[PDB]
Amino acid sequence: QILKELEESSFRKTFEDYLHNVVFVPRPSR
Amino acid sequence: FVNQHLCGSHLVEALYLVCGERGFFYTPKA
Amino acid sequence: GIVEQCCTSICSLYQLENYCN
Amino acid sequence: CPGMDIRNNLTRLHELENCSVIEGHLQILLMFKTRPEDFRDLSFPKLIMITDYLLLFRVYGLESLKDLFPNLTVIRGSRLFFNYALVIFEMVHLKELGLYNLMNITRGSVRIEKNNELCYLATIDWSRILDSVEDNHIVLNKDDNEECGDICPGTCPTICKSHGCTAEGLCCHSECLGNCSQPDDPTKCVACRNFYLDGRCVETCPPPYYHFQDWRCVNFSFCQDLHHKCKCHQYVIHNNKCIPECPSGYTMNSSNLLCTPCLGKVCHLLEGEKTIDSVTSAQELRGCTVINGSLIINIRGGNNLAAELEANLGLIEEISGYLKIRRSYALVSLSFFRKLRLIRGETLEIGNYSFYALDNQNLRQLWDWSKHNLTITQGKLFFHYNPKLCLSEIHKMEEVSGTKGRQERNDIALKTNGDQENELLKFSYIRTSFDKILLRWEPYWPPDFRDLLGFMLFYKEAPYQNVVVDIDPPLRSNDPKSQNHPGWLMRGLKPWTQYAIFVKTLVTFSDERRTYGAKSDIIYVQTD
Amino acid sequence: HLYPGEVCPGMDIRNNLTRLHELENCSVIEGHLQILLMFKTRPEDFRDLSFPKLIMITDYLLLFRVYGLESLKDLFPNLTVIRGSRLFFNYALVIFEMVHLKELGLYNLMNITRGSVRIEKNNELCYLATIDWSRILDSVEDNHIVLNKDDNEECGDICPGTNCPATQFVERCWTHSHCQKVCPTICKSHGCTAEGLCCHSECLGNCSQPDDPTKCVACRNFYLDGRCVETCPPPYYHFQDWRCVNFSFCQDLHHKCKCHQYVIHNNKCIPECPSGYTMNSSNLLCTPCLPKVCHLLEGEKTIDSVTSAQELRGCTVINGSLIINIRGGNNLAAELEANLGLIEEISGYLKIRRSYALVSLSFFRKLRLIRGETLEIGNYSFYALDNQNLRQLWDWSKHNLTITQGKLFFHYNPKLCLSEIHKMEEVSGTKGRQERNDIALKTNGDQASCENELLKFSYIRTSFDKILLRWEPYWPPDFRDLLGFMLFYKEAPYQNVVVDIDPPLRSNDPKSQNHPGWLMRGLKPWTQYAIFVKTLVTFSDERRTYGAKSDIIYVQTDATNPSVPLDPISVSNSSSQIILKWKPPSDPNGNITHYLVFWERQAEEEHRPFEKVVNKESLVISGLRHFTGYRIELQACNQDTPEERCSVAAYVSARTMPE
Repeated sequence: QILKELEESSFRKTFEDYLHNVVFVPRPSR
Repeated sequence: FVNQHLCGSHLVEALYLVCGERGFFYTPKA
Repeated sequence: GIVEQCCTSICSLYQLENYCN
Repeated sequence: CPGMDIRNNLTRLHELENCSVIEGHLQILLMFKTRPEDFRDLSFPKLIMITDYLLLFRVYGLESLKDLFPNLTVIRGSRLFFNYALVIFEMVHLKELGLYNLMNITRGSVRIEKNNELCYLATIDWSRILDSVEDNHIVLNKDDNEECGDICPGTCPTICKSHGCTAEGLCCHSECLGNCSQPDDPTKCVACRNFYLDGRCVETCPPPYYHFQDWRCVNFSFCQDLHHKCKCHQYVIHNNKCIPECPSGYTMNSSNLLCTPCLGKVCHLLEGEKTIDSVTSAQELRGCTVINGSLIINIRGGNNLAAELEANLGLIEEISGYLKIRRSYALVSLSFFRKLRLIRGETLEIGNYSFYALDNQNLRQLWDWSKHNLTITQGKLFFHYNPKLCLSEIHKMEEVSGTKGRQERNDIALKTNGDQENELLKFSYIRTSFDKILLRWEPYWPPDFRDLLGFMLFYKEAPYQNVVVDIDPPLRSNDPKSQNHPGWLMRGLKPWTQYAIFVKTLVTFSDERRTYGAKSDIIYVQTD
Repeated sequence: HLYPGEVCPGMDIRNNLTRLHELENCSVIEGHLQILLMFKTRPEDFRDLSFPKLIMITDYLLLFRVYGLESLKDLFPNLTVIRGSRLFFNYALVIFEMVHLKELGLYNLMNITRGSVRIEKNNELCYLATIDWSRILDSVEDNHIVLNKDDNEECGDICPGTNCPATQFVERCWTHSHCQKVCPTICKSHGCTAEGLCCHSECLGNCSQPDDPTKCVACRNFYLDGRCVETCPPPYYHFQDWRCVNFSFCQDLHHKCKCHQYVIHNNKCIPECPSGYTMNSSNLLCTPCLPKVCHLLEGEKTIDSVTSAQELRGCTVINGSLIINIRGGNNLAAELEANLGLIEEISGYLKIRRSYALVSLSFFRKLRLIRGETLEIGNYSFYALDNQNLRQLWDWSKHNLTITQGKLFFHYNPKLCLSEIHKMEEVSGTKGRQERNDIALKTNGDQASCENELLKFSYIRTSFDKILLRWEPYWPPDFRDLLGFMLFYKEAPYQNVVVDIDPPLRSNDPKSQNHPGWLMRGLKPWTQYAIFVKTLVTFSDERRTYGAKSDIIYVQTDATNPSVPLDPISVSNSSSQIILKWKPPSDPNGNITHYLVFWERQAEEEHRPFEKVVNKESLVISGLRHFTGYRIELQACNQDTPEERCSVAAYVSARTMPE
């Protein structure tokens, strides 16, 4: 019953990162 | 510096502080 | 970038200034 | 109207003066100083349809959206962020919907998260609007931290399948979708099923209109503009469709940019690398051939996109560098590569590999190797933690690529790959009772019978046929005439009792392709 | 007479009968006879196999899963006396799991000096109660005749009878021509001669001349120098309960194994010493321990189960090596320690391979010498492979160890830190011995948590049933890695020694009490508890942020009101005396300071005549009316001076005796 909880908790955590990754990038053009 | 791993809201409202109230430009072709 | 530098690493303020305007 | 991107101030928001239809997205965020009074004096209810998606993020003051766009009706879902036409996220003050007029997400789902003020959920169905209801992830809200008495704001027939109904319920036009201002009227559709042309809903473009971006119909002059204004995607025309690019094997026309067949599509990667994760990543390089670089993949899902994977997937058969896959949990096969025969591996997956495989748990198929061949120019094979892919297919892929002499010891994880076979031993003698079962069953012998370790009889009760004992090997030494049918007696059985019983074989792995051994059939035996 | 031909020892034969022909000229088996493990033999294999020359088997006859063998009159048509010098489960005839064995054919089995008869799982065996064991045995109370064909009554056991002495009103016979040597009541067990006179008081079964200790056929207990003697005096010694031997018997057989080198205790010539002894080899008089050396056969033994582990129970020294593939079993490390945790020394190497489900080897606390005399190949005195769940060798600060020779095979055991290796490198003292990937570093310690820090309690509150705790919020660098807090309580008043708690709100730290909390609810009062928490963090695909864990704490419960004074029995043994007796409360909850007794007359705030019973479980109530109804109240107390903590009432009634 373990690893099903291992994935999504990290995978929902994984979800949140690339949407953060398209936040910081357009701040420099410079 | 807040010598900490800025992750999520710790990173978020730091950026709302540091980029401030201009924030930055999220202008796709500009 | 900042998810590798502020969350995975720890940034500077200038790296936050690098990701200012 | 195109997709818009507003941050840090409400200034660019009144640019929405007359937009009746969005052909694009919307990404508005980072508004903490905004107030609920800042949104009461704000609406653009001309808007009916969005193609792609919406972003919602940390906009404060914001409480409901029936004020802004009570007339928004359809998300086409034409671009999906991680297969979402919407994620609502970290939305403080955001209390309710009132948005009854949204009718069809034709494509995609909605992930709902951290919207700590949300109510008004239960009385509205998902199969009505969302074709797929399962991929929604709705969490971390006021109604979730259970406080909301979810009603409709108000507290179409099924034959109106996609065309929907008008106000009185009559099914709309074949080219309507969702609603019609007059029942069964392409002109007086609310929305178009397939194309929009000239205040009406059509399916195809009557000529000279090109079937342009699957909802409309533009003449030759219009697409001709789209090329020349980049002097950005200079568009081309093929198959009565103005499109950004010709697909693979195609050559432009100098005159009308017809994607004519070549006389013998380089998707040169940014940085020589696409790290591949998503539906959002999947729309990008659809129909390519040349992968001028290496690729990294982590897709640990479970909502298996395998078909719509294969839609915007491999018409490639070339990789200039290596390949990488780590922790891609979800998928079972790799057959969906329609062309794939060559990887160079000139850029080495480190460990001097052409390839990387790690934590790929559900994978069972590489290919039908008889159908789908394989060629590796340079590099070895990192094969690790893939518990549903046997060493057989590995040694096939060693052989089909021909690189069997390249790889080294535990480049291929010898244990964690395939641990979760050809023969089947049969019960050469069966004895039953009301309380006992004695069996003799066929002798398996490996060539090196030093390697033979045991016979593993899985048994359990099963009156249904919807379906754990080691048994010793007999003495080989020769077998012209020997009952090396080994025996084991079941002893603790109740009268009139049904089991699922099957043997399996246990040997020692030699470092060759594994001499497999047997199971037995799942036999169903009832006592007296 | 009684000794015609060869005097042979015992024989044990398996899977072929080329070797059973050796009992042709063998007239005597000085030992036992076991024909076993013959699933390929047939009835044809034993018909042309007949030995009337073999007469006496001193210990027993054993049979064990011989297919095909049907009768012993086909094999040995004259089997008569089994002296029982050695006994299997105290049996002198062990017939175990004989398929196809149709009868005994023991029409002339007459005497057994010592033992009983084991007949088990012999699905074909008849002629068992007919060959009456009471006429053969001294003690048929210990016989084992079960699971046979004679038991489930289907045997057509026919007697030869379709001047023998008679005792229904029926005599007993052995053949058509063999009456039993039946002696009268005054001849108890010594046997008797041809005319029927009683022999000496030392004979057995038969004798040649009466009233003479030199003339027995078998002796009752003892024998020395042409005469069945009463005892074995010095300088001679007792031997095997049918004879006496001297010192040079016992001395020289002690020296011939240079194996049960014979020793001496209580004027005997015994093979090995009795309990708590380590011999003086000179006089061999069972010297006291100054220990169980278990030399394994061919220097090795593979242990893979508890049944394979119970075989060497109580060992200390191993003059040999071990092989280990123990992957499961019930009551592991407790059955395994009581058998094998006692083991201190190993001469040879050690092998462990693929031993899966085991987590801690701390229970071999004795195992502190490894000589490495036999070596695991690759110049190892040690082998460890694929031992997956193993996370503790030992507390090496606790367990010291000597490994004399060899290197250390450390391979594919993915749940142990290299520090425990570097502990074992240091504490066993072999750090400079191991060569290149004797220790496969990258195949070990890669699938287990390594919570390097400690969880520490910012707040502790207790009660009798409730313990409120606040402790350290651990935070990984990316705090999303923290997945839980894993409180593993278990009840332990001893300090020689399961709840998971979610992560709190990280969310801030100017002054953020994200000290996580736990209150317990169902706890036993006055009760101490091995409780230990651990941070649950995420194993990264890279270096995992390790985490913390609390120490095994031991917090005793508070002392509250004691339980009911158990069994109030008020017995009116007089007109004025009533003896009230009881048991202590099941929950003292604090040290029981005293007990309280009230009593009250039944008619036919106020003071009742009362009694504080201090640390006593009984009371006589005196000064009472004759034959009068009383109501008696009983309480217990676990606190005596400050505002007492006492039990509930235990009501009982007694009426005194009349006049």
